[PDB]
Amino acid sequence: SLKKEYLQCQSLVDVVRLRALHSPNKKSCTFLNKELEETMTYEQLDQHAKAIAATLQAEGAKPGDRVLLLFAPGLPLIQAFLGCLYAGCIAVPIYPPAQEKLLDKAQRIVTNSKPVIVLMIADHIKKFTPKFLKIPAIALESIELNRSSSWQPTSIKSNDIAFLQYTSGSTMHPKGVMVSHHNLLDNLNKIFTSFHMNDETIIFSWLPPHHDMGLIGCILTPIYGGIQAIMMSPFSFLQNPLSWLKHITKYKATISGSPNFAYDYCVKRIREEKKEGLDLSSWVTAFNGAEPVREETMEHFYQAFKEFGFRKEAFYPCYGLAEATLLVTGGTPGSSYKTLTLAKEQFQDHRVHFADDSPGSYKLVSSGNPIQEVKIIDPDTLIPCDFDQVGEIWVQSNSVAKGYWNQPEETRHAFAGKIKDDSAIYLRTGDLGFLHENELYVTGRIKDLIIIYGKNHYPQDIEFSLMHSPLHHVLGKCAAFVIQEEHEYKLTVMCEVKNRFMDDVAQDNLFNEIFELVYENHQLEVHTIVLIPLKAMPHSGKIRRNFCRKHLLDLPIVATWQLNKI
Ligand SMILES: CCCCCCCCCCCC(=O)OP(=O)(O)OC[C@H]1O[C@@H](n2cnc3c(N)ncnc32)[C@H](O)[C@@H]1O
Repeated sequence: SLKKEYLQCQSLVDVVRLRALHSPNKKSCTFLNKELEETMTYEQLDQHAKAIAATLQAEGAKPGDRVLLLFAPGLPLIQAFLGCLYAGCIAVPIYPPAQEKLLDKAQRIVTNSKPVIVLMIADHIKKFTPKFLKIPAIALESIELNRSSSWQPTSIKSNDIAFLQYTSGSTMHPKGVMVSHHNLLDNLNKIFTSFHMNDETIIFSWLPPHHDMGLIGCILTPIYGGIQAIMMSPFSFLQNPLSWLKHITKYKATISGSPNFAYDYCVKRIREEKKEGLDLSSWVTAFNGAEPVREETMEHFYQAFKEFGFRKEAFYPCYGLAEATLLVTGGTPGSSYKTLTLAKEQFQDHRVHFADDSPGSYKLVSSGNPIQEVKIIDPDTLIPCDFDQVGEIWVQSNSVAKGYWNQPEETRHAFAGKIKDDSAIYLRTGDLGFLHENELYVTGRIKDLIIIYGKNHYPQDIEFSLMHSPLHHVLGKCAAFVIQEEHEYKLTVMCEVKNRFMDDVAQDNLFNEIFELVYENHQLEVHTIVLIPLKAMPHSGKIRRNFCRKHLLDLPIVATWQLNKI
């Protein structure tokens, strides 16, 4: 548990200063690049932060100013994040754009947040420019540690905004969640406590470090709690899922996790023979959150790795979202997570229709107990639902964020939930679910998810990615779309292939390359890939798309790949 002197700090900045004073040589973060290891102690993080803050100050940045960070995974960008905080500037972490000229998302973020400076690694100054989208750019490599002594401390307030975190999927009109210093520490504390962390905790992570779980859970929480973080890049996991498990083994990581898909992805790609040497016994919490959590995924993963020390006990479903900083519900670590079986037909008043383990039934996994206050509320009447009745998940706590940057009206729709009639104020999540036995079961979204993929232009942009990647040389036309399938949504990609007789080796190689490309460009996961003969698609990307959708439902297929199927 955190010592009192750390609990008493009013910002993450003061926490880091204090750990740098009291345990300067304690190792904090380790970043892995292939076989290479780079490490950073509290003393080093603190010194780099000061040097970085000093530079921002010398360049004319004032408290409250936004500073953009091209978040290449690594220690430098972590240093940059703290450096912003040390200067009282609002950090704005973004995924560095996958392709040099595909900058639209970054541009929208730049226009929204209006940063005065952007920080990035030397390799990116090259790729991207000095100015980046009209914003003056500074290479992190150029900030000399000598500058540290010139840092002038600011007077940070609890309610001051520490950083913006842009939601995962509002790409056409990005929402920058405003996370205050008080928000951040409240959620870090709930994470450290709820996950039963201690002095010996070791967190391993490959997750995108610029937002939600990969930032708040896997970097800021360890730094806050005085425990080790060990990390590699998402690209590394995507290219070789096995590395996740090899690193947990070598480092004896105790806590690591991911969205649900990643457990399936290990099952799908890791062959029996390659598992030799794995020892997952140290892994006591394997958290599963950020998307719908599936029993089948976890059962599959458990049987694929139980012979290598993985315990089903370790699986930890959890629920949260950026507007609530991060963690909202979660269970007790080491406990078996619960499931419920629902009948095929549900009730129109959204009450829950349970079934015996009937023949059209389906299972929902619990995302745990409310860590933040959770109320299930009717999104139309604003009247509380009964238990075992689906309504909107409303959240209330000190972790609830301050709004969406520079968006008063959009903020009004999400952050000003009032129950009829009476008094508290709630975040409205957009999410549907029900409480049962004080466990939250998330059931879906208010917004039709097909209609939301369509709004962010995902299928269209994914088709473009495929056509503009080197994968094009072996394909014909392609189509991406979301199909709703027995209580699940699946992102489906289908491609004409030049060689209808490529072997099983080529098939698998191609499936893997397509999954990796779509994650690289969109950090989205394809659930189903369909291969078909050249010319099989009609000579509109729209009528082209709807043909693929309609005839998959009722054609010539060369091969099908399904992420969650063994
Ligand atoms: C130390 C480890 C700590 C890490 C702690 C982990 C706990 C929090 C992880 C989630 C953070 C989040 O995904 O952020 P975002 O705003 O980008 O999207 C949020 C949205 O995604 C969905 N969603 C999240 N969970 C879900 C779940 N269980 N079931 C089904 N849907 C889930 C919702 O639709 C939701 O509104």
